[PDB]
Amino acid sequence: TMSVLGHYNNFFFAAHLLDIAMGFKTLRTILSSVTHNGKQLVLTVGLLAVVVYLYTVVAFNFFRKFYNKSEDGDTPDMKCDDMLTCYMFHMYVGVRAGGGIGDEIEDPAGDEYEIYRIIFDITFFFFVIVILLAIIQGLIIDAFG
Amino acid sequence: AYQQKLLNYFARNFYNMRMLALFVAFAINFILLFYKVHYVLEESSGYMEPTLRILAILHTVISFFCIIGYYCLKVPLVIFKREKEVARKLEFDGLYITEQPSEDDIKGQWDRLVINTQSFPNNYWDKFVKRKVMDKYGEFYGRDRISELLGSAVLNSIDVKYQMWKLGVVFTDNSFLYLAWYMTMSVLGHYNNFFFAAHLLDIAMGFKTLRTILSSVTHNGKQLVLTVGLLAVVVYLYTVVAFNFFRKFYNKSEDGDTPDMKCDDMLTCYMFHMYVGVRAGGGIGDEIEDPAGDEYEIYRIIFDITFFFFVIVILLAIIQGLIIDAFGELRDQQEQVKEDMETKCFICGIGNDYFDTVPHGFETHTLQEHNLANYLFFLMYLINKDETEHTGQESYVWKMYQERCWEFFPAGDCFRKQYE
Amino acid sequence: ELRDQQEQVKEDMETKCFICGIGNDYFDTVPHGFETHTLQEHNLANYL
Amino acid sequence: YFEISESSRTQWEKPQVKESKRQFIFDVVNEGGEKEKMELFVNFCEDTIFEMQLAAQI
Ligand SMILES: [Ca+2]
Ligand SMILES: [Zn+2]
Ligand SMILES: [Zn+2]
Repeated sequence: TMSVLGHYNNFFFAAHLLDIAMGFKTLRTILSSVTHNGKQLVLTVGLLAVVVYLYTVVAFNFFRKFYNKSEDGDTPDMKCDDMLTCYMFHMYVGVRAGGGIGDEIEDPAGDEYEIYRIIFDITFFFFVIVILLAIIQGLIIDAFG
Repeated sequence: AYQQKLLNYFARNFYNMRMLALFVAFAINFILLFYKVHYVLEESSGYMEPTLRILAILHTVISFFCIIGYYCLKVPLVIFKREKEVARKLEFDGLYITEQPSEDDIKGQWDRLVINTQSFPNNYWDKFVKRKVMDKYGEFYGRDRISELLGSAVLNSIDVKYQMWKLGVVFTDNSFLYLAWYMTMSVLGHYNNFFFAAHLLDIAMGFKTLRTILSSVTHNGKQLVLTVGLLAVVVYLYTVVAFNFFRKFYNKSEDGDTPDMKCDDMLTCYMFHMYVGVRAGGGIGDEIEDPAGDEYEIYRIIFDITFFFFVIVILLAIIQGLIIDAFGELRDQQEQVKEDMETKCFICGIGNDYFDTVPHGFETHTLQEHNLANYLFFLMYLINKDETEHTGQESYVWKMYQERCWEFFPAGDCFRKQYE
Repeated sequence: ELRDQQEQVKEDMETKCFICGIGNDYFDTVPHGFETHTLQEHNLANYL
Repeated sequence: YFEISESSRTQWEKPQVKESKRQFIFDVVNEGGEKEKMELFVNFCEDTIFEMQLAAQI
C-alpha cells in the first residue's frame, strides 16, 4: 500500500526507506535494544509532561508578568495568561531549550519575586537535567547490557 | 450494625475506590488548564464550571472512605504486629522487667504506656502472657510490683489510654499520613484551585510500574545530596578569585552609559554564577566581558577552561552513575531473585542437581517436598487443632513452636538424600 | 568497578571461611554451623 | 501429612497477598540472618494467616 500511493504522488514515496528496519539484520539488534524496553519508556515522558504542567501553573499564578514574547511592549506585547498556551510555550521552548529556563524569561535584576524566580530556574534546571538524562541513559545503556 | 455491615462494604471496595480517585483528578486538572480576576470559559457543553463545583466536592468525599476502609484494613494488621512484637518481646527479654528502653527507641517507649492497659492484648489472642511473665519473671520479683505494673455509658467505658496509645502508632505509618496528606490536599485546593493539582502527585504511588523508576534513585539519594553539596562550594571557591582578580569582567551592563552593574558587592557575584553559569551549560566563556587584549586575559583564558571541565566532569559524574550505576543494581536485584528460585530449594536450599537427578523432580520437589505455602496451610491447621487431640507430631512441633525454636526444619538435609 | 569491589568483599565473607577458606556447604551441612564455625573454629580476631 | 481446608485456600489465592509474599521473597534473598531467616519467615506466616482471618470475615 506504500507502493501504490507514493507512486501515485512522490512526495510520499520515500517511506519505503523504512524497510531498512527489517533490512540489515545487523541493525535489528539496535532497535530491539529499545523496542524491548518501550513499555517503560512512555511512562517517563508521561511523567515528564505533567511535572512541567505542575511547573507552569505557579508562574502562571506568580510570575506571569515575566512572560513576554514581546518586542519592547510597543509591539502587540504578548503575555502567557490565556486559556492554555503558557504551558504549551514551556514544553515547546523550555524543553527544546536545553540551556535551562533562565535563558528566555523576562530577565530580572531587582525584584524580590526574583528570589523566587532565582530558585525557579534552578530546581527546574535539574528537572531538566536529572529528569531527561535519567530517562534516556538507562534507556540507552541499561537497555544495552 | 448495618453501618458496620456497610463498613465492610468499603473494606470490600478499596482499591477500585482507590483507582478511581485519580480518575477524578485528571479531568480535574485537565480543565484546570482551561482557565484564562481569574476567568474560566466554556467551549462545548452548557454548564462546565458548575460541574467543577460538583467535582471538587466529589473528589474530596472519595478521598474520605478510601482511608476508612484502609483504617479497617491495614491498621488492624499493623497494630497487630506491634502488638505481636511486645508480647513476643516482654516474654523474651522483659525490657520492662529488666532493660527499661533507653533514651532512644521511641517505639517501645511509646509502648511504655500501653503495658498497663487492662484490655491490652486485643488482637494477639494470648492474654495470659500478661500474667504468665508475672509467673515467669514476676516470680523473681513482687507480684504486686508487677501487678500494678501490669494488672450513653459508652462515653466512659473504653480502654481510654489504649486508643490514646494507639494513635501514636497509627501516625507512624507514612501511607496513612500520605493519605491524610492527600485528604489535606483535598480540602484547600478545593477551597482554591490554584492548588488542587498536586493530587496528580499520586501517580507516584500510582502505577506500580513507575515505582521501579523512583526507587532506582530514591534508594540512592543519600549519596546524591553530597554531590551538589560539593557543587555549590567549589563555585563558591571559583567565584572569589574573579571577585579578587577579574571583577572588572563582570557586566550585566548595557554599554556603561546605563546604570552599569558590576559583581563586587556583598554577595551576588557568586549568586550570579550559580544562577547563570550553571544554567548556562555552554561554559562560562559565553557571558564574561569578552576579552581581546588583556594579559589578565591569559588567566581568564585558563579560567573558563578548567571551569569548563568543572562544569563537564562534575555534573556528568554526578548524574550519570546516578542515572546508570543506580540502574544496574536494580537490573541485578531483579535478577537476584532468579537464582535460588531456580537453583536450590528455598527450604532445604540444596540445588537443582539432586532433585533433578530425578527427571522433572525438582519442580515437584519444590511442589511436594517443600511447596512452601503448604506450611502456612499447615500452621493454620494445628492452630485450629486441639492440643489434647494432637498427634505425636502435632504435639511435637507445637512444643517446638511454643518456644520459637525451629530446629525441626529440614535445613539442608532433605529426605531422599539419605535413602536408596 | 567500585560497585563490584564493594560487592567483592561479600563472597568469601559469605561463602568460604577466611582461614580454612572452604565453603558454606560443609559448615552449614550442620544446621546454623558455618556462622559458629566462623565464630568458634576460625573467629579470626581470637588469633589476635 | 495433614489436612488442608478449602476455605483457607480461598483466602490464600489473592494476588494482593501473593504479591506480599513476592516482595517478602525479594526482601529475604536480600538482607537477613539465615538462622533467623526462618524465624522472620515464621512471623511472616503468622501475620499472613491472621490476615486471612481478616479476609475471612468479608
Ligand atoms: Ca489425644
Ligand atoms: Zn527444601
Ligand atoms: Zn577456616
